[PDB]
Amino acid sequence: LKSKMPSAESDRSVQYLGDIVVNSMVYGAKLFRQTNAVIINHNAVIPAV
Amino acid sequence: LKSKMPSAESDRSVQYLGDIVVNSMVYGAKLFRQTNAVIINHNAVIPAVV
Repeated sequence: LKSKMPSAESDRSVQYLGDIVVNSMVYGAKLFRQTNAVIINHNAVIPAV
Repeated sequence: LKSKMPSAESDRSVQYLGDIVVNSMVYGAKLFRQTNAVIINHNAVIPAVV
């Protein structure tokens, strides 16, 4: 769920004499359908061809 | 003494990603003439009428 695309806001810090830039995003991830995904657990052994 | 009526100033804080608004007022109060005021101390009863 996308509430805010990654965007840049810049401001001036006179007391530090610089530009402060903040890139922000607002989102939420969840499982939509509990039937469309399967996960398989295996090992990292590479068999010999 | 009415030095400054309430006025509001706004600013943007990028560290906290927000808007800061401050409303301020400047004044002073004193008793001018020590003879022009009287205070009456009564109670909060509604008198029995009729």
